[PDB]
Amino acid sequence: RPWVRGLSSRISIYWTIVKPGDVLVINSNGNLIAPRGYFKMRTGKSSIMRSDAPI
Amino acid sequence: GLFGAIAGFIENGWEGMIDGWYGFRHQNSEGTGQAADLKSTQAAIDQINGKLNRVIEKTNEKFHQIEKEFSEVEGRIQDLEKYVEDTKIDLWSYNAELLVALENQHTIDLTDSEMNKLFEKTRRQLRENAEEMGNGCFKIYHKCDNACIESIRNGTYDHDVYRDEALNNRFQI
Ligand SMILES: *[C@@H]1O[C@H](CO)[C@@H](O[C@@H]2O[C@H](CO)[C@@H](O[C@@H]3O[C@H](CO)[C@@H](O)[C@H](O)[C@@H]3O)[C@H](O)[C@H]2NC(C)=O)[C@H](O)[C@H]1NC(C)=O
Ligand SMILES: *[C@@H]1O[C@H](CO)[C@@H](O)[C@H](O)[C@H]1NC(C)=O
Repeated sequence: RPWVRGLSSRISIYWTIVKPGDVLVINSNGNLIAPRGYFKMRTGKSSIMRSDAPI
Repeated sequence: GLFGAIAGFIENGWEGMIDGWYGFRHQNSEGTGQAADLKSTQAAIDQINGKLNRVIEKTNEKFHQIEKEFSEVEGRIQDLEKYVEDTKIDLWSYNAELLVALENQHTIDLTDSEMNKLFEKTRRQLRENAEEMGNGCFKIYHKCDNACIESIRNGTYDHDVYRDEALNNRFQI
């Protein structure tokens, strides 16, 4: 790949949502870029906006 | 508008009447005066403020939606995403346009209506004691000082009390 911050290798990010009572099972023989825990999910009025406007 | 009073049989409006929307101007023996009619003036106002509230009512209130600006070209999904927003804006832009044109037409007719109602009512009070000069003014065929005008304005004018006097002057003196 083109040099990007020295490197020419990359990392592809993926995600998995685990519903309560289900189990996650990581299974590999190399190249894994393992997790360190989970992020909590909340349903609500949140969102995101692109803007260089002052706050 | 639909009625003919405003910008119709009433030649023009009174730049000077700053105390009401609709009003009276008389000329009797004692002189000349002017007075706003608070009752019809408030009927027009109430109705107009009534649509005003309906219109500028309670806001959209949306949170997380879909993206509307794109930095990269992607095709199919992006095409549909943009079309969805575009056809939406278009439908809301029509609604706004039409809504404002309907309301405006109605506000005019309605205010033309309250003028014409003030006229018929005042006309129905005078009974046979007056004639309409065709310009929104009634020719009162009897002596009518200020307290007489006031009673017309405040709705208490009794026509019998001046009928014969009226009738006499009216019908060939
Ligand atoms: C496959 O071809 C690419 C494309 O030419 C090769 O990438 C190039 O690798 C060199 C390192 O040998 C990169 O050099 C570095 O350039 C930076 C930027 O000026 C400089 O700071 C470093 O001193 C170094 O010279 C070069 O940038 C990079 N080119 C591109 C376009 O990314 C790649 O090495 C080839 N790989 C194989 C296995 O043949
Ligand atoms: C109407 O006019 C007469 C003359 O000024 C007065 O006596 C009468 O009480 C008035 N009515 C009202 C409601 O103002």
